Amino acid sequence: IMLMSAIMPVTVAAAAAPPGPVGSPQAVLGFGVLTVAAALALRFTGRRLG
Amino acid sequence: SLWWVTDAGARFGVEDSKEARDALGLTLTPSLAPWVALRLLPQGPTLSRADALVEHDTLPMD
Amino acid sequence: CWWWERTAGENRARVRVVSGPTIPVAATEMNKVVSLVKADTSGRQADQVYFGPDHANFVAVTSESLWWVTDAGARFGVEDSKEARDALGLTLTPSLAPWVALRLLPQGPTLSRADALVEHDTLPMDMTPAELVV
Amino acid sequence: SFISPSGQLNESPIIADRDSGALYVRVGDRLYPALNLASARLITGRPDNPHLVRSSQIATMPRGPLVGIPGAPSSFSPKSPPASSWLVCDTVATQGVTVTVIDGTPDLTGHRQILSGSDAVVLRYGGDAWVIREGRR
Amino acid sequence: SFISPSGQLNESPIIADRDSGALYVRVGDRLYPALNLASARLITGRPDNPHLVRSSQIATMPRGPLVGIPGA
Amino acid sequence: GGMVAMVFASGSHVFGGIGSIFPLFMMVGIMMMMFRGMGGGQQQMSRPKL
Amino acid sequence: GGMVAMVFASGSHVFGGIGSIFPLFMMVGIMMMMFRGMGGGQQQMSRPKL
Amino acid sequence: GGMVAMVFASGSHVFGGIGSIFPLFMMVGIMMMMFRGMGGGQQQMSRPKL
Amino acid sequence: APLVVPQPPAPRDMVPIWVAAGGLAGALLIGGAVFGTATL
Amino acid sequence: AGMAAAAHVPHTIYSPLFRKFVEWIEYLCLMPIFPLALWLMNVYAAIRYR
Repeated sequence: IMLMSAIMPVTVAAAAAPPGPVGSPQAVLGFGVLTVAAALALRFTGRRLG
Repeated sequence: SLWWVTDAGARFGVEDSKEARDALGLTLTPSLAPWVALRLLPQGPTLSRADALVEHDTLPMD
Repeated sequence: CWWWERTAGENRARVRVVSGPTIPVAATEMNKVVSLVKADTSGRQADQVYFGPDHANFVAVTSESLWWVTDAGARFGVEDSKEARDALGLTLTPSLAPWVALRLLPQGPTLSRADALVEHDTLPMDMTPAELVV
Repeated sequence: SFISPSGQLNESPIIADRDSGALYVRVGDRLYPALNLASARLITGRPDNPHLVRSSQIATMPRGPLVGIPGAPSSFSPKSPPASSWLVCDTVATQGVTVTVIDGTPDLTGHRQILSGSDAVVLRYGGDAWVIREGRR
Repeated sequence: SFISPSGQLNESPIIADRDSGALYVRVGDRLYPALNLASARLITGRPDNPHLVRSSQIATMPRGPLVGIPGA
Repeated sequence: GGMVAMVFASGSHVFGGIGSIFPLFMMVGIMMMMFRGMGGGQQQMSRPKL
Repeated sequence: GGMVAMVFASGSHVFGGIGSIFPLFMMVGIMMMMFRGMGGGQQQMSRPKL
Repeated sequence: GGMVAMVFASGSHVFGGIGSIFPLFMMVGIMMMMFRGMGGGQQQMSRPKL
Repeated sequence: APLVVPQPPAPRDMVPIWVAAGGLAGALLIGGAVFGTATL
Repeated sequence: AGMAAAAHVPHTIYSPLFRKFVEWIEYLCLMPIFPLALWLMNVYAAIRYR
């Protein structure tokens, strides 16, 4: 539960980094880091596969 | 008299002669119009076979 | 005929004189000389123009000035600025030509962006035109 | 190559450069660049439309100076409606007016209405005041 | 598309009528008939060639008076 | 088909009726000659049976 | 050959010179199928099985 | 062929398209009967085998 | 008479695009390294 | 990428459907050479405009 909860703050932190009004460029790296974080946690934890 | 009205708003006159009518492709019956309304559009040069048989080096710009 | 000849980068052109029974064009091409209208009756303008093989369209003259010559024999001035060049194309470097010859072709208005930006309902008529004979 | 060879030129007297869109007209054996389609028809005498030709062919034919009427119309499409309708309109600002000419059937929807019956309107011209009704001033 | 060619409007600003050859130039949301290719390039700022467009398409957009340098 | 088309573009238009009978009959001959070569036998070991 | 003769009598003269390459290759292509080709039912042996 | 040719000499020229379909299809029927006539096979005697 | 051209539109900002493109470059390279090294 | 492929390929298993796929890449590469070389030499344009 603790590990899973940590991915959200890390994700929005990266998504908000680009300057100016929010739009297309925020989504590119926002969902990117979310993709890598989940895939990475899965291999080394080996649990909660679903 | 016969006239042609372009999409851009200008009006051009057509000489009523068999050769001018057929060259442009206006062998057809024209629609009526009143002078009070038609006179308000700007008038261009006249269309006639004699006027077009001329050569120019370059055009002026008054 | 007076002849001017030059190779790119040479400091000076070669000037020569030629004579013969007919203008120096092959008999196979003799039939495509252009005959100008010549509205200027003074001796300052040519009667005919011919464009041979390997002719030049975009030309510069001796501070330098740029001119564009049409196949119909008319010359137009072109602005030196980036806007005018970039819009028409003409990015390549122009060929050289001598003013004593180039001035013989009739002149049109210069192609400047600043004067193209105009509207008209009707255009002015051309005085002193010439007959087209069939 | 057999279905469409290179030598088939002179199919019609009005030709256009397939690449540059330029318009040319043929007289005798020469090609003259024309100012517009209207003057190309009148010079030739045929009610045709330009035929597209490959730019490599037109460079082999002798030139000539420009020809035609400058600024003449560039497209023709005769039309005949069932009835002819024209309107002259005046609209006043709020000390200033603009004049509009309408050709065709008007749109009478909304509050627009014919000035029939006892309806009227009053306007000024040349110092005098004029009352409009029954289609007269 | 090969049997009976046609065309459609795109981003390009210099267009011509598929069957009448007339030259038009777009300025904002409005089409202006242009006197020649030279002034059309000069006005728009793009060194390019005219794009052939279906004649029934050109009729739907608004117009304006003639533009350019005569005889260029 | 190319040989036939090439003749029409020349304007001879000799085909139609009397003429068309030659290419019409000739077309059948090719199909028989290639069909005859494939009709050499009948047995199957197709994926659905294997 | 009849088609070529029929067009030549008609006067098209389109097949003269290089134009003749169409009738020529067809005649050769027919020749390969009729004389060589492949064996029938009584000739089960062939390069792929031998 | 004789029956067909005699009509052209009279100038009625009724054949072509609509009309030609009868003689065209009728010709196939004759070939189809001679084929059944040469029926059978597999005897395989021949001068080169003897 | 003179022609009224429309005012030209301002060009889009390149800084947000470059950091966003750099963001994926960074994230994928970082994630790949921990995956690859663990194979050893 | 070449060194990466050289180091990992000798110690992994690949199913027949993939091994059969790399074989066909060779043939797909050989086929376009002649059609492309003649295009680069401008031969097709030379012939179409004889």
